[PDB]
Amino acid sequence: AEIGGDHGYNATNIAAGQTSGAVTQIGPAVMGMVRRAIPNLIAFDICGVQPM
Amino acid sequence: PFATIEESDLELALQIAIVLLKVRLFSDAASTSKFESSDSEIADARFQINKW
Repeated sequence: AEIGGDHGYNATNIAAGQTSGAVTQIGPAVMGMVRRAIPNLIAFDICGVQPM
Repeated sequence: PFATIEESDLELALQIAIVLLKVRLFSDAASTSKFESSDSEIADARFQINKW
């Protein structure tokens, strides 16, 4: 009676939407983007700061 | 049926019979008692979805 079915928990199918029953999904959602943090700077005042 | 019909092809020979009143299309409604005896094989409807 038209089971929902699900992806085989195989990343190849889950992104494409390949399902096991009916109603193949449009695609995955978007939970956001994460990016590597910017390293901080060490203050330059330790050495002489003479603008040339 | 198919006695006076000499056509070899099964499909066409069947088609000849429909016009000549030999056979009858049975697309027809069901008698009321068919869905009440608590043993009622009720036809199912299926759907599928594919993505292009």
